[PDB]
Order: sequence, then structure tokens, then C-alpha cells
Amino acid sequence: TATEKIIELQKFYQSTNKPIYAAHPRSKYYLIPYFGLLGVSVAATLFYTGRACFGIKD
Amino acid sequence: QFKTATSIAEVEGLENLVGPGAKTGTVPTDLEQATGLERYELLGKLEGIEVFDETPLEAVRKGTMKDPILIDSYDDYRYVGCTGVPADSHNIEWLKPTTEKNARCWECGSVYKLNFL
Amino acid sequence: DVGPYSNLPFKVKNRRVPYAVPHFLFFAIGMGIPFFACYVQLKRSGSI
Amino acid sequence: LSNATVTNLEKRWEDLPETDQKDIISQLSERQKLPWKDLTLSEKKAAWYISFGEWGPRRPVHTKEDKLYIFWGTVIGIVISATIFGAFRYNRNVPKTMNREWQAASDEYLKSKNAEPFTGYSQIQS
Amino acid sequence: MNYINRWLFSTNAKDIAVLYFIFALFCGLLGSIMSLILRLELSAPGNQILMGNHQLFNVVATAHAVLMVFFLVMPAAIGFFGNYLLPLMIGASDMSFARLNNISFWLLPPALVSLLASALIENGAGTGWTVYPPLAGVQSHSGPSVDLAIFALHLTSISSLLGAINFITTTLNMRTIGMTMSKLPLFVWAVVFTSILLLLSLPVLSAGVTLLLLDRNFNTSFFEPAGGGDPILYQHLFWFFGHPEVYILIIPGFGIISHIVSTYSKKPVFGAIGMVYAMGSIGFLGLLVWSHHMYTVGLDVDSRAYFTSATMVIAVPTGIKIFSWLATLYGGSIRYTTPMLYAFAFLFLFTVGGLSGVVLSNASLDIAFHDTYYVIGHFHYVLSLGAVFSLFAGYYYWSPLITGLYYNNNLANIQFWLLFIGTNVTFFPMHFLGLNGMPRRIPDYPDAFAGWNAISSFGSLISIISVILFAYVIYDQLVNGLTNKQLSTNSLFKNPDFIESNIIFNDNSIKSSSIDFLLTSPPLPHTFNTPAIQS
Amino acid sequence: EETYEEFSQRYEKEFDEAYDLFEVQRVLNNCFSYDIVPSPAVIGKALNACRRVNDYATAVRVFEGLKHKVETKEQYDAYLEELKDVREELGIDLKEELFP
Ligand code: HEA
Ligand code: HEA
Ligand SMILES: [Cu+2]
Ligand SMILES: [Zn+2]
Repeated sequence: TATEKIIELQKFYQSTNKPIYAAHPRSKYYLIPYFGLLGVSVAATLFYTGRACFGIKD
Repeated sequence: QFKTATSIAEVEGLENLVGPGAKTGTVPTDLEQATGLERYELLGKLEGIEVFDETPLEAVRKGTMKDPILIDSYDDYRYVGCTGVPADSHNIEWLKPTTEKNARCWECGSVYKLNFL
Repeated sequence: DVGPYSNLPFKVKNRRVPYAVPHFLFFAIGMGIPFFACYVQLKRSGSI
Repeated sequence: LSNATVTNLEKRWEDLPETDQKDIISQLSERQKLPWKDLTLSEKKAAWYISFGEWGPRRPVHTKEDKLYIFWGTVIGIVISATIFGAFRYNRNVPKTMNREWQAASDEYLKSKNAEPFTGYSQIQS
Repeated sequence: MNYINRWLFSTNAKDIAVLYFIFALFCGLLGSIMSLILRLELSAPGNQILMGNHQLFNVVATAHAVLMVFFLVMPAAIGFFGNYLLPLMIGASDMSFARLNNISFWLLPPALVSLLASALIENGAGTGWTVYPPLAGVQSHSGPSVDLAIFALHLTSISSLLGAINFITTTLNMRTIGMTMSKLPLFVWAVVFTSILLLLSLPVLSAGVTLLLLDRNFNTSFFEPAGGGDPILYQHLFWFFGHPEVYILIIPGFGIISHIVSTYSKKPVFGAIGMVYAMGSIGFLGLLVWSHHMYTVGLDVDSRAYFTSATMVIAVPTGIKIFSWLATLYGGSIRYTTPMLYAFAFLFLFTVGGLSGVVLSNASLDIAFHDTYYVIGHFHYVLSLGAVFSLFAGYYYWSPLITGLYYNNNLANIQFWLLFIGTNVTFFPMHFLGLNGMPRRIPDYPDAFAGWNAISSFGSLISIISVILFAYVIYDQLVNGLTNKQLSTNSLFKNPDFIESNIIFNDNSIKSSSIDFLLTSPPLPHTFNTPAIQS
Repeated sequence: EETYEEFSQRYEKEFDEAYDLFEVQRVLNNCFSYDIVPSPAVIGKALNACRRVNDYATAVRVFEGLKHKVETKEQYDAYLEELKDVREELGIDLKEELFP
């Protein structure tokens, strides 16, 4: 209702049965791009550090 | 999530410590916004009750097997460190009293019994 | 389940492959990597 | 409290189970309440061996047959390294300067230009 | 999923120490094989194993320095013994910042990858451990090797800073009910005094390394003398980190020895307040001296006289600790178990390796010993025989309590004697080679330096056999370790006294001065529910 | 700071108030942990204390510790010619007469 949803979200984060970082119905929008792009950032620095040990440049 | 406490006589868990709400246009007070183990200290200190004790061991009287020093615990064991009856004579010796056996402190000799609350 | 084989990250008893192979391969890799590095940098610089 | 249960406990005490050990102690503790000079010699020996004796937690850390094991384990740790280091000693690259007929020509040059006057000069090590 | 949330996404402080131990074992194996590569080349005159390459000799020396200054001694002495034992000694449940403990662990496997990849993409990084400016520029090392090696000294710095702030913040406000900060054990004081130097030393190193990077790749000329800079500045900005660092490696060792001397000799430590004041004095006087590593660079004549005076003063607090250890071992009863063997071999060899430091402190005598193998023989008697011995003693002391599985005594004794003999054969003729005049960092030498180099190549093959026997000791500990407690009475923490009967001793077995040896031995995940009480 | 005539009164008072075997062995263990050897009066109290709690091996092990605390052999035999009516009344046998 009003801007004091503080007395409402404190009855939700308690008794949730899910972890804190994935409890709200908004954490999809933060957690899907971050873990999506992290698996590209790590998979690009393990291709350019093995291509470079063989002497190949760009 | 349930009925809110007013004193610590009506606190049967974390389900009684949410509280009322603040009003629109006011900097809220700690009695209007606190949930967990923070509000429990708050309801203790506005009466005079210290929830988290910081008082050390009894260093007045010794320990006989007939009349032992009673150490209070909510478990079956509690670690007790003896350092003397004038409180700094004995060195630091640690002991574990249990609900089936009493510790006896190999240097000075005090006996400790466990009181299960 | 607290007990003498509960705080370790690897399983030791009641295991399909016996523990000697994962214990030996750890030390084999640990004492075999810095010879591979010397082999690569020797072969990149002409000498055998 | 028979003689067979008490006599010669120095060779049987570590083999009895822990329910035949707590009966001998609880039968010598109602025999010590009697005034002494009424105890047999075997009970006096057993009461000393049960509490103050070389069984259980009063064993030594090192026995006589363990120091021999440590000594002959260190020797077969030194012999292996000598045989490994010998294999990297036959197969060496020996440069031309390490020969006796080359280290005797160096001594004449070090003798003409006076070098090491006080101690010694000698480049010969075969 | 329960594997991930408990050994990868962790909060418990005692479960990160075991991961630190597993990492430290690997990073101490790699450097030891790299040292065996070096010592098998410095055997007889000529070019033996590395065919003609004087690169891939300096790279091996650099990577053997870095993997055991930064990746073995610090993770063992901070992660395995500091994270595990300090909450149990002060009586806390966990650390104050647990996620910072997790990041302080997990910054190190990305630091190993960059260092191992600093030796495959190019000639390599043969700059030495001290990465001096005018050699490590873009005229000798032009490639991604030095850059990826000075990015492995940033992540370790961040990890050490985040661990030190956690250690200081925990011991201030997370103690039990009856402990002031004068009843603390000595190991907690050792961790506090190393954590203050970790705050006060690492910004200078980070600044100097970053300015070297900017000189290499953004053409800034801080340390190039064609634009108005001096290389000597970097030396200042290195060695202000360098001498705190070498006490960071040795202060957590000292306290460990104290516990063993307090335990297996059944006496309390002689003068504990003098010992904590001595550690404070050693920690403070390690920051006011840094220029005794640089006496030949061309300093003033009135500046050498200050740094000879301020260096020999550090002998006075260390003698208090040594003589107090002797006074503790004097009166009591001594039983020779495998921690006390390493304890006895530490009080003699630290003295021998430390008395050489007084000879090198003089500016007149440093003209004959600088960049010479006397320095190497000085600091190997203190690093390999002072810190690694303390680590082995700490492992053989605290491993039955942590793990719950005992070990064979005889094989541990054989390992100790092999380490002793081989390491005393290896580093003693380096003094003779130094006094005769052999310089440092040379693959090939004149033919006069041959004979002692034949003897110092023999002890390394003895020490590697001891490492393999240590591996078998760990394997015999993990398998059938429940049945290795009745073979010997070494498993007992304290012996029965003269008047204490065996029947009385079996009822009351453990007598201690800390909380450590009264726990159940697997330590519980949540070990304190109700608080501990001290009078 | 403690003198002989205060040591040999304080340990008599401590030995004349023990109630169990743990306490007798506790006071006996820290009596032989100073620079002063125990007096013949203190050891005479310790054997009566071992008699009240009814233990035999402790009354033998007291005389064995005197052989290690005392510097020479003549002083040990000077201790045994004055603690003789205590031994032959209670009945305590030494270790070298039992041969255990
Ligand atoms: C491992 C840690 C460590 C330790 C403990 C020390 C200990 C000391 N070090 Fe340091 N030092 C290093 C790390 C360490 N050092 C390293 C790694 C190097 C090599 C440099 C490199 O190349 O990067 C080095 C090299 C080094 C040098 C040579 C620098 C050069 O090559 O020119 C010097 C000289 O001033 C020095 C100083 C000292 C001194 C005076 C001590 C003293 O603290 C030693 C104190 C010990 C005692 C004195 C024993 C006490 C016994 C007593 C009973 C006291 C009796 C009193 C008297 C002797 C008067 N060290
Ligand atoms: C960290 C301290 C340390 C350690 C441990 C060692 C270990 C050894 N070092 Fe030293 N050494 C240095 C300090 C150290 N060194 C430094 C700083 C340099 C660089 C100098 C420079 O760059 O200018 C150097 C370089 C160096 C060189 C090259 C010198 C140069 O190129 O100018 C040599 C060659 O003789 C040598 C000798 C040895 C030998 C034979 C060992 C052997 O002892 C190796 C065998 C190792 C073991 C005996 C211990 C194994 C450890 C574990 C497996 C135990 C794990 C612990 C737990 C389980 C808790 N070292
Ligand atoms: Cu220094
Ligand atoms: Zn006490």
C-alpha cells in the first residue's frame, strides 16, 4: 500500500524457504544477465590465454 | 508475522517481534522499525534486563563434592576456566562439566556441577 | 553425520576407485608440471 | 579373591577384557579397608602394579625395537639418494679445462705472476 | 547441491583452512621440483641439463621464489593455522567477516594461473624476485610475462589485506565473557602483530609495482634516467615492504613453538608479558630499517652508520625469546615426541642462521658479502629451517585434533632425520663458496667452485625423499588411522605424573591451558552454543 | 617469599583436610614441586592421610619420590631411620623389599 512496505517485506524475508538473493520476484532480472555474461567473460579469457601460448596473435 | 510484544514476557520467538509501522512524512523511531535480535536487546534495555550477560565466574568460594559450584547452561556441556579462589592464584585451566560427570581442577581442586535450564 | 571422515572435501572409504589413484595423481601432477614448462620453453628456443 | 586371580598379574593384565578388570579392582578395594599386615604378598604386588606400573599410559614412546627401525630407515634413505646422484655423475658434460695437463699449465702462469703469496695456489683437482 | 553450498559457497572459518592446506601443499611441491631443477644444473662445470639457455634458469629461480614466499608459507601460516585456531582459542563461533575470508581464499587460484602463464608466453620473466626497473623494461623483457607476474602480486596483496583486517576486527570485540586483552594466548598476539604489519607495508609495494607497470606500458618514466627519474627510488619503495615481509613469515612460527614448549615440557612459559613485549619491539623495529639491503648503491657515509646501529638492536628482543624458551625447558620433564623434535631443531638452527645476520649488518663487511652466496646461506638457515620446521611441528601437533586420525610415529621420525641431514648438507658449504667469492644468480661458474657444488647437490635428493615419505605419512594417516593410536603412547596429549595413578588418569585425561584440546576431535560445525566462562 | 617453617605448616594443614584419593594425590603432587624438600613431619601426616582414604600403592610411592628428591644416599637413609615407627605400625613396605 503506502511507502511503509517495511512492515510487509519483513514478514516475507522471514519465513521464505528460499535463499535471500533469489527470494523476491525481481531477482531474475539481476541474476540472469550477470551469470549469462560471466560465463562468456570467463570463456573468452581461457581461449585467448591458450591461443597465445601457441604464438598466435590478432 | 503475528502479535507484537510490548515487554519481554510476551516474546516466544522471532514471530512476536515485527512491530507497528511509521507514518508518511516522519523519520521513524526504533520502536516502530526493528525485527530480529536487535529489537530483543531494545526491549531488554528499556526495562533494565541485560539479555547478553558479560559477568565472569564466581571467584569467592571453593568447591567441595558435597557443595559444588553450579554452572548454568542450556546444553549438556559448558567450558569453564578456573584461575583461583583469590581470582588470580591458580593459572588458567579449562574444564568441561557434563550432566554425567563433574570436573575437579587438578591444581587447586574446585568441583563444578552443571545446572540444565 | 559429524564424525572422523566428515570434514574432508574428498571421500576416503567405501569408494569404487581405490584412494591410492587420487592420492598418487595429485603428487604426480604437482611434481610433473614444472618439467613440462621447461620442456615447452626449451623446444620453443631451438635446443632439443 | 583366589590365589590364581591375584598371582602373576604382570603377564595377564593387558589381555583381560574391561569387565574382568573392574572386578579385581573392586575386590582389592574391599580388601584394603582391612588393616594392613593382613595382606598377602601377591595382593601387595598387584595393588602396586594396577596403579603405578608400566602398562597402558605409562608405556615409553620408543621401545628398543623401534630405534633400530628408525636407524635402518634413515640408512636406506641415504643409500637411495647416493645411487640417484651417482647416475647424474657418470653422465656429465666435462669441459676441456678439467684435466690435469691443463691445470698444470695454469700453475706456471700463476707462479710467474706471483699469486697467492701467503696461503696457497693450486688449481689441480683432476 | 549440498556439495556446492558447503565447500564452494562457504561461511565457516574452519572449512576454509583445509582448502588452504590443500593449496599450500601443491604450491610447495611445485617450487621444490623447481629447486631440484636448479640444483641439478649447478652440479659440475659446464652446461648440463638446460642445454645453453640462461633464460629458463632465471625464470625457474623467480618462480621458485614467488611460489614459496607468497603461495606456501603465508597460506599455511595464515589460512590453515590462523583461520582455524584463533576463533577456538579466543572462544568465538566464526570470524567477523566470513565472506571476506571466502574471497581471501578464492583470490589465490587466479593468482596461480597468471604466474604459471607468465612462464609459457615468451622467453619468460627472468627479472629475479626483486623486479628491478631498468632490466624489467621494454628493452630486455618485451612481452606479456612481467605484466602477468606483477598482477599475481596484486591479488595476493588484496587477499592478505582482507585477511588482516578480519583478524584485527575479530580479536577486538568477539572474545568470551571473561577475557581481557592481557589473558590472550601468544598465538593470537602473533597473528595480531603480523596483521598490523600487513596493513602498514602493502600499500608501498602496490604503489611501486603499479608505477613500474605505468613505466613499462604507458611511457611515464618514473624510474628511467633519461627523463628525470632514478631507479633507486623503486628500491626504497620495494624494501619498505621487504623487511616487514620477512617478519610476517616468522612471527606466527614463534608462538607455535611456545605452545609445544609449554606442552611436552610440563611448565608454563617463562615471562609471557616479556614475550609479547618482545614481539612488539621486533614488529616495530622492522619498519625503521630497510636500507641494509642497499649498502653498495652509493649512499652517504652518515646514513650507513645509522643503519648499522638500527639493525644490531633487533638482536636484543630475540635473545629474550630464546633464553625464555631455554628457561621454560630447563626445570620440567621432557618427553621426545615428534613435535618436540622439530621444536629442539628450531632453537639451534635459527640461532646459527641469525648470528650470520650480525656479520652482514655492518656496512664495512657488506662490501665483501653483497650479491654472494653467504646471503643465500644466511637466509636458507632461517627460511627453510625456521619456518618450514615450525609448519611441520604445527601439523604434527594439531592434526589429530582437527582430523581425528592418528599417524605412524616411526615414519615421521625417519622423515625428520632425513630433512635434518639433507638440509644441513645442502646449505652449509654455501658459506664457504660465499667466503671464497662466488656471486649470485649465475648458471655457470669457474672451475674452482666445483667441489662444494658437488656436495650441495647431494642433500637436495635426500630432502625430496623426505617429502615423498611425508606423502606416505599422510596416506597412512588417512587410511587405517583409527588403529594407529595403540601402537605408541605419542597419541596421549599429556603423560601421567608420578603420583597420579592410571585409574585416576583415565577418568581425568586432558589437562590444558587453552580451549583447543578439550573439544570433541572432530570439531563441531557450530562449536559454541552457550558462551564460555573465564574467571 | 615463603620460608621453611610456613611451608611445613601450610602443607600439614592441607594434608589434614583431604577427603578423597584425588585430593591426597593432588596435595602430594604439588608438595614435591618446590625447591624445599618436605619435612619428616609432613610425610608423617601424608601416610595417615593415605590411611584414612585406604590406599596402599600411594603409601609406597611416597618413599620412592624421596629417593629422587634427595641429593645423596646418606640423607635418604637419614630419612628412613626416623620414619620407622610410622612404617612398622601401619605396615608399609618399600619397593626394594617387595621387588614388584
Ligand atoms: C627469514 C626472515 C629473516 C630473518 C629472521 C632475518 C633476520 C635478520 N636479518 Fe635479514 N634477511 C632476510 C630475511 C630475514 N632476515 C632475507 C630473505 C635476506 C636475503 C635478502 C635477499 O636477497 O632478498 C636477508 C638478508 C639480510 C642481510 C644481508 C643484506 C645483503 O645481502 O647485503 C642483512 C644485513 O644487514 C640482514 C639483516 C638481518 C638481521 C640483523 C637479522 C637478525 O634479526 C638475526 C637475529 C638473530 C639473532 C641475533 C639470534 C639471537 C641470539 C642471541 C642469543 C642474541 C645474542 C646477541 C648478540 C648476537 C649481540 N638480513
Ligand atoms: C621460501 C623460502 C625458501 C625455501 C623453502 C627454499 C628452498 C630451497 N632453496 Fe632457496 N630460495 C629462496 C628461499 C627459499 N628456498 C629464495 C627467496 C630464492 C630466490 C633468490 C633469488 O631469486 O635471488 C631461492 C633460490 C634458491 C636457489 C637459486 C639461487 C639463485 O638462483 O641465485 C637455490 C639453489 O641452490 C636454492 C636452494 C634451495 C633448496 C635446495 C631448497 C629446498 O629446501 C627445496 C626443498 C623443499 C623442502 C625441503 C620443503 C618442502 C615443503 C613442504 C612440502 C612442506 C609443506 C608444509 C606443510 C605440510 C605445512 N634456493
Ligand atoms: Cu633485511
Ligand atoms: Zn583451579
